[PDB]
Amino acid sequence: AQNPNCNIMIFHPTKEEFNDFDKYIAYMESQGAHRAGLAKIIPPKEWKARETYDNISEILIATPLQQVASGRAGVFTQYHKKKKAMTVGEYRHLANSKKYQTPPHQNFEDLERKYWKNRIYNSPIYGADISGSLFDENTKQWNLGHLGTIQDLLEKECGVVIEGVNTPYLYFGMWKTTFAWHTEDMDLYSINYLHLGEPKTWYVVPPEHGQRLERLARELFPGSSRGCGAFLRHKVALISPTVLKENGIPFNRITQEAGEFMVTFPYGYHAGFNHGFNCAEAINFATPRWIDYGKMASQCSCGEARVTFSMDAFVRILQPERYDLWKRGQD
Ligand SMILES: O=C(O)CNC(=O)C(=O)O
Ligand SMILES: [Mg+2]
Ligand code: NI
Ligand SMILES: [Zn+2]
Repeated sequence: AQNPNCNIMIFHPTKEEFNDFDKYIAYMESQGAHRAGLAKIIPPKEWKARETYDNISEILIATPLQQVASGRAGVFTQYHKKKKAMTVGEYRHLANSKKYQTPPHQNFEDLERKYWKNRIYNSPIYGADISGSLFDENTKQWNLGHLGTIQDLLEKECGVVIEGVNTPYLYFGMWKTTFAWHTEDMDLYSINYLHLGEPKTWYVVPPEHGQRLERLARELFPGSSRGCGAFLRHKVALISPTVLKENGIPFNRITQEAGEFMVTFPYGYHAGFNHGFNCAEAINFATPRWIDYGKMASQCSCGEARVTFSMDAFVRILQPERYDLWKRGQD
C-alpha cells in the first residue's frame, strides 16, 4: 500500500506531465497521495496562470463576510456577517490597514502560533465564493475554468445525463481569514490555486479517519450535533491542532504559497487560514474513484447548509433514498 502513514505529498510535474490533468491525478493516486486527503502540486517552471495580476482591482466583492468567532481559542465557531460591497482594490487596502494586517512574526510557525492564540479576538473580512476565474484563456494546462465537468464524469461513468454546471470560485483573503472544517459537497475533490499574495495554511484529516474527526466534533459542539446529523456541512466549526493532538485525531498540515496548487481528495476533511492579503481560485471536480464516495456522502437536511443548483442531480441520482428529505432541507 503506497503512503501508508497518509503524509501530504508534494509533486513537481514536468511541462510534459502537466498536459493531461486526469492522467496526472491518477498518477498521484498511484503513489498514494489521496491517503493524506490533500496534495500539493508545484507547476513546471515554464507554466504561468496569466501574464500579470496588474489589472484585478476592479473585481467586485459583492458580499464581503466578517468572520465573527464564538468559543475558546482552540474550539470555536464562526458566523459570517454580511458587509457592504467593495472592490478588490478597496479590500486589499483594508487587508493592509493597521487593524487587519499580518503582525510581525519570525516564520510560518510563529505566525501559526499567533493565529491559534489570537484568532477568536478578531473578526477578519473574507471575500469568498465569488464566481469567476483569473486564468488566462490561453493557459491550456491546469486551467481551472477548462476542466472536464462533474456532470460529464457522471455521464461517462454511469450513463445518465443530468442538468447542472460546474464553474470556479475566487477567494480574496486577509490575515486570520478562516476556512472551517469540512469536506466538499458530495465528498468531491477540490483543486485550489493560490494566484497571488500571502500564504494559506491547511490542516487535513486522512479520508480513512474522517469519522474520528466527526466523533470529536459531535463531542465538542454538542448542541450543533443535536441540531443536525451532518453539521460540519455548515462550514462553521474550528478545532486547533493542539486540540486534535490532545484527542488523538490523525492529521497533517502544510502551507501553500502563491503559484502552487492544492488538491483535496474525496472525504478529506480540511480547514485553514490565510496569512495576509491573497487571492485563490478553486473548483470541485470528480474522477471515477469519486463515485463511490458520492454515493455515501452525508447530507445536511436541517436546512442550514443550503448549496448549489447542481448538487440536486447528484443527490437525485446517487442517493435516491435521501433525495426527498434532502430537498425538503433545500426548500
Ligand atoms: O481557500 C479557501 O478559503 C477554502 N478552499 C477550500 O476549502 C478548497 O479549495 O477546497
Ligand atoms: Mg479589475
Ligand atoms: Ni474545501
Ligand atoms: Zn444541517
